[PDB]
Amino acid sequence: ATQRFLIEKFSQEQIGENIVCRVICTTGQIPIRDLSADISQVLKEKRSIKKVWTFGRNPACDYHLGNISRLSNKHFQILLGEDGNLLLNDISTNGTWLNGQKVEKNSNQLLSQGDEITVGVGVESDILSLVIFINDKFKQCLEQNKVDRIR
Amino acid sequence: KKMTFQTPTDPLE
Repeated sequence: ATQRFLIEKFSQEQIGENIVCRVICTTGQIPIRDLSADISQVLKEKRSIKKVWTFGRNPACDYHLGNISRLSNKHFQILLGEDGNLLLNDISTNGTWLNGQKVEKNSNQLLSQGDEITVGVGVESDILSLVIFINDKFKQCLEQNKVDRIR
Repeated sequence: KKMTFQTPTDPLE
């Protein structure tokens, strides 16, 4: 049964236990990962920000890339909070790119559906791109932003 | 060590 379950595992229960956003490298360099935040913490904690991810060549960074000199330990960072949306914070030494458009470092930007962040700009052959996937399930809960106090 | 640029800042010029 494991043989079928392995395949079915893809289609069956959709992933999104408490996932915020999923980072997927389209240029084929970094392995896909799942970013997540607790709803109770976000719904209970209504401050400036809830949870933020740090991405880069650093093993500490919430995201471990390959090994590109053009990228910094923590090339970019993603923050989750505000209300029911997401924000992208660039934190690279050389800069973080969005669909070819370079954004202001350590600046907050409104996330986009299936958005993509490019990094390591300088040489056409030294640029790396990343795609961000927003969890529809998560948005559903945040969209309502209402405490499920209904028995 | 010479100068192991941990992360080049793009020598713009």
